[PDB]
Parts: sequence; structure tokens; C-alpha cells
Amino acid sequence: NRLESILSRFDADWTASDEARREAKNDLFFSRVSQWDDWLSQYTTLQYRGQFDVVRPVVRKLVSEMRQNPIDVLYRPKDGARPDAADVLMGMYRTDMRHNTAKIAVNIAVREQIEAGVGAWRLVTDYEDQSPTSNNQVIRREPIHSACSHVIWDSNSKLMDKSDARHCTVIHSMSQNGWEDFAEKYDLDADDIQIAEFYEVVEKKETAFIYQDPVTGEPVSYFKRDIKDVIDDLADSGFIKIAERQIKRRRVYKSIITCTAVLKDKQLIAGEHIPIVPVFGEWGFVEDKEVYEGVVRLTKDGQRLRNMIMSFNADIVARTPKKKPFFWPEQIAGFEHMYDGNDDYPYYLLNRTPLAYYENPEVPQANAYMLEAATSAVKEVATLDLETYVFQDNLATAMRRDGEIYQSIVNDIYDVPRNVTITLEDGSEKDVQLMAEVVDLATGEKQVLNDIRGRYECYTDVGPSFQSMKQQNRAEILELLGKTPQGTPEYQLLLLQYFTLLDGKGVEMMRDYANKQLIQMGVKKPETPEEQQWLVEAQQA
Amino acid sequence: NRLESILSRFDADWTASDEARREAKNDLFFSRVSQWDDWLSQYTTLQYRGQFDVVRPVVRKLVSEMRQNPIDVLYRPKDGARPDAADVLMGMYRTDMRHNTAKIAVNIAVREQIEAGVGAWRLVTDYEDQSPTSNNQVIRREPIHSACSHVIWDSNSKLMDKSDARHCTVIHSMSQNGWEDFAEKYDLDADDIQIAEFYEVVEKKETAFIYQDPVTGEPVSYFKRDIKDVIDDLADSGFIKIAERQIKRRRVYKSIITCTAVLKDKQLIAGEHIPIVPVFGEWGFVEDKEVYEGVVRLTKDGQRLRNMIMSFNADIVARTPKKKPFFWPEQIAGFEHMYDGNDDYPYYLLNRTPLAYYENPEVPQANAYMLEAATSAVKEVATLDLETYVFQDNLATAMRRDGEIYQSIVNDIYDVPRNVTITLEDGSEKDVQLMAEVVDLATGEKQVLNDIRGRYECYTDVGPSFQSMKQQNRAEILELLGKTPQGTPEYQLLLLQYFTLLDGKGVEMMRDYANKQLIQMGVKKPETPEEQQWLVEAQQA
Amino acid sequence: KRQRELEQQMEAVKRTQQSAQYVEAARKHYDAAEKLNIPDYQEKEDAFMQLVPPAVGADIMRLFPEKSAALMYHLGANPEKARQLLAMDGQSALIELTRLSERLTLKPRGKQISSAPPADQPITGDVSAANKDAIRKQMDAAASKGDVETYRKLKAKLKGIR
Repeated sequence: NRLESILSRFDADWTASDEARREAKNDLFFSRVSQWDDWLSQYTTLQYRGQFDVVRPVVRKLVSEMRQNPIDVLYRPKDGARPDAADVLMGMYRTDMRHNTAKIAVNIAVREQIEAGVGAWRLVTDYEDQSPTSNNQVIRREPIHSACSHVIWDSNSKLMDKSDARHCTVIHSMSQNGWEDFAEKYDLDADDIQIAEFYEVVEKKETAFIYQDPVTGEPVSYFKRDIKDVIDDLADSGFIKIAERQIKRRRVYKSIITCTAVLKDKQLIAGEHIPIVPVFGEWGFVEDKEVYEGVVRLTKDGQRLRNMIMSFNADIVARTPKKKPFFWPEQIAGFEHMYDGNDDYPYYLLNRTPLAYYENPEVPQANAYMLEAATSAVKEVATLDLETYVFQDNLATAMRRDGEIYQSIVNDIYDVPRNVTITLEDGSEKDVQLMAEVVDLATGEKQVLNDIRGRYECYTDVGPSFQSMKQQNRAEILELLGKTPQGTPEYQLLLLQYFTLLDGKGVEMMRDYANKQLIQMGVKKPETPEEQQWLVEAQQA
Repeated sequence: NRLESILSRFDADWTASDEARREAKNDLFFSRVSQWDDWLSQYTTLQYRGQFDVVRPVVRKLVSEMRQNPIDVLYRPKDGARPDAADVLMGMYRTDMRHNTAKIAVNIAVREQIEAGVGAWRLVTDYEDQSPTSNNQVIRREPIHSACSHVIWDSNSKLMDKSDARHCTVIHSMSQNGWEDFAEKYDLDADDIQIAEFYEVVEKKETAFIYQDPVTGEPVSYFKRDIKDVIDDLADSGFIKIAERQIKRRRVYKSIITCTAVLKDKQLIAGEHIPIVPVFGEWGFVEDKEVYEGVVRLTKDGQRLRNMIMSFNADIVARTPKKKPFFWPEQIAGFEHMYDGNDDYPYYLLNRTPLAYYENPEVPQANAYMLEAATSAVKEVATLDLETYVFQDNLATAMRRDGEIYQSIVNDIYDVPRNVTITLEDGSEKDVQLMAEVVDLATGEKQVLNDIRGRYECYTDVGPSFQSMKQQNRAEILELLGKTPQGTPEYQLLLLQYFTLLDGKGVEMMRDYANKQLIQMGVKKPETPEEQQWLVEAQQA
Repeated sequence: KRQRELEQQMEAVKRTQQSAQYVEAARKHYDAAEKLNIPDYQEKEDAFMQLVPPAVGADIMRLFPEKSAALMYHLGANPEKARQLLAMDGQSALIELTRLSERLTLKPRGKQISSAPPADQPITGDVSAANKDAIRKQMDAAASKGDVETYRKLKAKLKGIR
């Protein structure tokens, strides 16, 4: 009975999204296969057909714009948990962002968003250090090519993140070998090719009927049955009824279904939230329909104009300049060997019975105007800000939602004592062991290490990159030195800081000397004992 | 009896706002589906349907301008309230603004405002930290997509903020199964699908018959029945009647109705004000009717003109440059394989009985000034001020009303001692208990510290951003140092103020050293015991 | 720093039982003060034991170490009432001191559940009318491509919804 309900829900979402679906297929075929559609193909007359697009430089400069402004996701320490666990979580998030597949997914999805609007990569988890001894898992992200063709969001959800959705399908048109390996990496390979992964979120919503007493009110009457279990307790309590907080418990589930036959997998255990995270362009509802827009349609119309005028001009060019004459067959009855083009005769001979020619097409010379008319359309209808704010802020929303999903997966995974490498800010990699406590010093009471086990809020802060802020600081302090009297300790302190803020392999020894001195007059606090001995030997002097 | 009264009021408001609703949805359909209205596709002669709009760049510029103009909402501590509770309340407003959902709601509201005119987002509160142990809640803001038809304001209200409106509906749609599940989540199901969420603001309007005695006048005879109860007292009091101060008590109420069937929910309480706060463009009354505008009407006319002239251009270009001849069928009666276009012969044949051709449409070259004039008009009439003053000041009024409702609901919910984190200015996060009932040690009174509950009025100051104020202060002080003799203590004071006023992770060492120094010679008061120790250590030196 | 010098004093004495019990009582005193972190008190307690006999302060230490901080803050901050309590007899002085310590109260964790939870309910739309228009537009699209079977099924679905 489950199969037909799932199919009905999928069909409903399919129909609801089908407009944006066909429209995005048109867009991707435009931007990835050919710029000319069938619509112009039937409504056209030129013969020699050529498309010289200029949209691709535009999309390249746009994706460069999204590249030059990195987006970072932070983790709010909630439930009174220590900030350091959030710091460690940001460390894992960064060390998972620095991996190559992370850029692969991000770039593919953002490029599809620029052209189509939705690229929507998907989170994945897998075993690492392949050995039967360990069961530690890592978390990766898998991009979906033409995600608008293989990602079907729930129609009821009305969210940027689509996190309002309780379910989503992912179709997979597989070949024979495609069906084989696709099934075997998850399930049995018996075949009924359209296969799908119906993801789904189950939830548990109740009333919980909280009660109050003379003493502080503990949770009472969690369910409807509980009230019938406490019929005397509800009446004899100091306070009868105060609130009905509807606590909810939700769980995501993955199902492997097929269009024709029955589903191959019923429900699967994978994290807490949907591994799929969508990216949107300027997206909204217009008379209650999901609409999201990119830069393909407007630049597309401009490109169609420009390509049709250039092909018209080429059709003008594609002809022999020689004039084609008009005369009777009897008018050249004696002279047929001359009017052939293969020879050059001194004079043209004609019999008794001053002729007309065929008018070759000519340029209107007005085609210039419209040429750049188009040009202007394609190269500034799209852009000109410093960035198309909607694109990167939708990207930031996608980043933060990916943050909560990744945090949920990590919480659902990282319990066993593990050792992981943290990519700190400034890209400083560092190995940090997760847990197994190690006997306490103060109390000898376990105190599980780190224990990122918890509940944090993910939030991004788009703005000054670390490289940008450090360059600004270097320029600022350079100006300061340009406007600072010498001799004063501030001058030298700023000098040392400037050497500290420089590059690596080149000025590493001067930077180290500056750090040493900074620690030695006490401005910089010691973090390693050698600096402490340097401080004490300086201060005793 | 209630349902048909609600329906009559809704229909009256719907009839009052029908013109605004249809024009706004027309503008959206123009801007969001197709810029060619039905009249255009009617009144046209074209065959190419291309859409070369320029509205999106201008909208992007405007939205960027609003984004770069942050708005803060402040709360005046009224009735002699402490400034600290108001400060914490602005901290709360800040820590609810920076949440991604609130910002997204704001962006959607403003973009659909610049598009149609109205964004009118929706507040919402819900249980936070789901656990039957507690009942604490947070408040969120969710946008209303295409609010011009899903939100129906009271017709009788005549405010920008619509505080006069005592009712407003929210429109949704259900499928059948959607109908039963929506009922099950809330109410019972009556089978039939458009729904309405008709809210209510009811008030108790009384005169209170304020009475005075030789002693200061206490509220006497609150009701009209009370006067009948004090007939002897009113003649016994020293003063029989002076004033009739109309004290009032009002509450917002929530109801769920449906178009055909009976209402789903009769009476529900959520706060005291209508959570929906609307935004408007150039809004006013034109002959006793509400009107709000956008940047889409005249710009829509101009965009239609540009699109149709460019379609003229494309259609003129879109035909074969080759010339089509006209002749009698017998004129080429024998020579038909000449005139095919499939081959090119050195010459072409004509029998005994110098021919006619088809006139090709040609570019006037007079189109130019039309194209560039329309382009300039559509770029200029929209924008360019430094900001479209009506839009951000209307947004400021919307922020003021939003903060008003925020204070109301927070007063309505946050009576429990709770622990809330404060996002102060410069985004400085810090966690503080709501009341913190801890007793004075010098006085001995319970003295709940903050007790944010009270009555505060909102007032917004758009202008110099905190980052903007920081940057301009840095510029000013660096100029001062440029024009200041060195050696003077004021020189070093300004230096230290600058380093303190600098950015974070970059120059934190100079900033910390500067704060240390400034505390040490006593310019700034110490704040944490290390600072006091540093100050006293310097003083004794 | 005062805690440190009292630590030096305990070490000097150690290097006696009454002085010990008094100094652990003063250590709980300092723990309570650090919980309070009232800086002006640091002068208040020592000015207090200057004003009062050391035996009285020692008994205050012994009977209630952590409540001693609060009462000495009250008495130093209000030296007049400290003088009147000193004048009046010692046993009823202890009675008044205990009553004042209880006056400040402690751990009032009565109830923190809720305060009038309002109708905090969300909203939802499935865009069913938009779905009807959607079926209409798939019908229009199928008309273009000549997909007759899908066209007729879409027509039936359109006519089935009222």
C-alpha cells in the first residue's frame, strides 16, 4: 500500500513543479547544448546556421565573483555548551570544506544555479580507514548534475531551504550496468531505466500536558494515555493544568523505489536531516507557484537576437559577388560557351535578340545598431553591487542549512573516540582528538573530551575574507608607520606586528624574530615554554 | 451567527481592496512571469516573442541601497522604567534580527514591496528547546509570499502601520487530503479549497467615571453599574464629577474560518497586537481610497515599449536576405529548376514573356532615438537622494511597528525566569538571565535584575551605521594625528583610541595593549580585575 | 590579596584548633564573597572585625561561615545598626544575625514552567488552486506536442476538480 501512496505524492510534486522543470530543461539545453531552440527553428528562414555565444564569458566572470568572496559558517554554542566545542565543530566544517570534492560540488551547484537556479548537491557519509576494526564515518557532499531534472522537492514546503519538506525524491535513469552497480552499492540487483530514492522525514507530535506542583513542576502526562493513568494525580496536584507544549520528535528515512515495480528499500537510517540541500536564485511564489530565476532567459533573448542577426549577415556573405544576368535562351543561342564563368572573353557577343541581372542581397548597414543593441542587452541586463547579492546570499543560506545538516550528521555519527584534523582559520591544519575523556586531574572524573555531542545553531557571516582583512590591516599599519614618529615604542611595536602579518617562506625568520621580541617585552603572551624562558631571560636583564 | 458576520466583513474588505489587489498581481505577473501583458499580445503585430527587460538591474541597485542602510529600533523605557531593561530589549531585537529567517523575511518583503508595494510579513512564536520540562518559546518572523492577495487588511483602517485595523485574513489552499490533514493538525474536518485566517482585535471601551476626594483622586466607579452602586457616594464625595478618562483594554484574537463551510477555530489568543506588519511603496489616499505604488507601472510601460520596438527589429531582420521574384507561371514555364535555391547557375533563363520582386521590410534607422530614449527613461525615472527616501522611511515605520508588536508579545511571553543571550551593538553576544531574582546584599530586596516586562515605545534612528561610524571615526582620528604635534599625551591617547577602534583578529594585540595602557594611566576605567590590578600597579610605580 | 595573606597566616601558624576552624570558616567566607564578587565588601569585613571584638567575628565564622559574609556586609555598610546590635546582648544579637541572614533567603526555585502559552500555531498551504492552474498548463503544453493521451488524462483531471 506504501508504493501507491509514495507514487501519488511524487506525482503531485512532479505536477506542481513541472513548469519550472520544463523551463529549467530549456535553460540547461540552451546553456549546455545549443543556444537555438525548436521555437526559433520553426520560426526562421536563414540557411547556414551558426551560434556565436558571448554568455559564457559572462557566466565565467560571475562564477569568479562568487569565488572571490568566500563564505564561512559558524556554530552558535547552545544549551549552555562551551564555546570550544563549537570551535571544534567549525574546525571539522572547515576541514570538510577544504577537501577537493567540496569545491567540486559547490562549483557545479553554483554554476547550475547561475544558469538554471538550482544545483542542490547532496550530503553523503562513508567508511574511512577501510578495516573491520573501525567503524568511524566521514561526511562528504555529492553534487547532482541537472538537479532540476533529478531532484523533486515536496510541493507543500514553502522554504528557502525546503527544510519544510517532509520528503523528497531523487530519480536515477540508469543503464543496465548503471542499474546493477547502483543497486548493489545499496541493495539487491533484481531489476523490474527510471529508479528513484524517496527520502522522507517521520515525525512524532504530542501534547505532553505539563503539570505544576508545590515543588517545581516536572514533566507530567506526556501522552493522552498518561492522563488516563493519572486521573487522581491530575486532580490532587497543587496545580491542575498550565500548558500543553507540543514537543515533537522527527526522523528522516531513505527509501529506494522504482517507477514500475515495488520499492526496493523501505526506510534507511541516515543522519537526522535530508542530505540534500538546495541552492536557489531569486526565488519566490507568484500566485502560489515556485518560481526561481537565473541569468539564462534574459541574456538568452539577447543572445538569440545577436545570433540571428549574425547568421543573417553570414547568409548575406554566403554568396558569389558575381552578377547573375537575365536573357532569352535564344538570346545567347549561338553563345553558350562564354556565359559559364570558366573563361574570360574580351567582349560579350549577343545575337539579334540589353539584359537584366539578379539583384544580390545587400547589407542594410543598420545591422550595426541592433548588433550592440543586443550586445548591451546581454552584457549589462545581467550585471551593472560588486556581486549579484541574491546569488551569494542564497548561497549563504545554503551554506548555513548545509551547516545544520552536517552538524546533525556529525552528532548522529561522532560518538566513538576518534582523532580528526582541524582546519583552523588561516588554514592552519591541526590534529584534534575527539573523545575518550582521559582521567581527570582535578577530580579524576572522566570528563569526555570535547564532546561536540550537543545542539548548536549554524550561522554564516559573509564579508571580509581572512586574506582581505589581513591585507587591509597590513595597509593600515603601513599607513600608521608612514604617520608615526620614530623612537616611540608604538613605532617599533607596529613594525614587529607588520613583520608578523607578512607572508611565509620569504620572511619567516624576520617574522619569528618579531614574534620573539613581541613576547620578550611582554606585549605578546607566551603560548609555548620556549617563549616563556625568553620572556624570563629578557625580564631578568 | 459569527461566521457570516466574519464573511461579510471579509467580503467588504475584499471589495474595497480589489483594485489594489488586481493591479499588484498584474505588476507581479509582469515582473515575475512575463513582462508582456495580455493587451500587449492582443495589440501587437509581431511574431518573435522575446523579453529584453532591464527592470532586474534597477531592482538590484535599489535592494542593494536598502541593504547598505541598516535600521535599528530602540525602545524608550516608559513609566520610569530602568534604562537597563530597555537596553536588554534592544539586545533582544538585535539577536532576533540577525537570525537568517528574519533577514530572509525582510528581503522577501522589501523585494515584493519594490515590485508590487506590499510585503507585510508574519510574526510567529513557538516552543523553543523542545522538552516537557519547560515551556519557553522564541519568536520568529516569516514572510507572506504574494501578500497583496493573501493578506486582506481592514478597509476602515487609515494608518501606514494599520494599527486601526482590527482584523486581517490569511489565504491558503488545500487539496482534499490536504484539507483532512490540515484539520487533523488543528481541528475537526468538514468535507467540501480556499481558507481564511481571520484575526481579531477586540477592546473593552469604558469611561471609568474617574472620581476625586479631598485626597488625591483614585479610580472610582470603573463601570456604569458602579455609578448606580455609588449613588449615595457620589453625593457624599467632596467632588461629584470631574473627568471621564476612557480607559480601554484590548486584545488580539486568532480564528480559523473557511469560505464555504463553518469556521475551524472560534477563539484563540496570541499576543495583544496583530502580528502582521505591512510595508508600502508610495502609499496614500486618492479620492478616499487606499493606494500604494511601486517602480513597476511607468517602467512597465517603457519596458513594453522597448520590448516591442526590439521585436520590430528582430522581425525585420528575421527573413531571408535573398530577393523573392514575381512572375507569371508561364514566364518560367520550362525553366523551373533554375529558381529553386538548391543550385547556383552562371545565368538564369526566361522565355518569350524584366520581372518583379517582393519588397523586403527595411530598418528605418529612426528607431535609434526611440530605443535609447526608452532606455534612458526606464533607467532614470526609477532611480536617480542616496536612497529612495519614501522607501526606507516607510521601512523605518514598519520596523517601528514590528518592534512595537515585538515588545508586546515579549511582554506577553517572557514572564518566566529565562536565560537569554544578548546581541549588543557590534554584534557582541552575551548570555543573561531574564529577571535574575538574586537578592541585594546591601539592601536585602529580591530585586529581579532586568524584568524586561513593561511598556516601551519604539523609535528608530536610520543613519550612521556602527561600522560606518567606526570607519569615519578612524578617518577623523587619523587626520587628527596627521595634524597633531607628537609627544603630547593627547597624541598617544588618540593613537591608543585608534588601535582600540581597529578590527578584531588582525590587530587584537595592539588593541589589548592599548586598553591595558589606557586603564593604567587611568583614561578608561578598569572593567575586569586584571585591569584594576594593572592600574594600581602602575599607580604605585 | 587578603585571602592570600590569610593563607600566609595559616601557613605560619601551621609551621591552634580554634584558629584552624576559624580560618576554614573564613575560607568558606571568601568562597561566598567570590560568588558575590562585591569589591567594596573586602574593606567591609576587615573594618567590621576592627569595630567588633575578634571573638564575635570568630563566633560568626563558626556558626555560619558563608552567611558571615552577608551579615558583615550588612553591618559594615550600615555601621550604625552594627553598633546597636553590638550594644544589645550577644545571644539575641545572634538571633538578629540569623534572622537577617535568613532575610536574604536562598535557592528560590519554586516554579519556572510557563506563563500563559498563547496560540503559537503555524500556517500551511498546499497551493491546490495553483495545482489546478498547473494541470491546465500541462494540458496546454501537451496540446502543443500532440501528446493526445496525456492531453486527455489532463483534461479529465481538470474536469474532476471543482
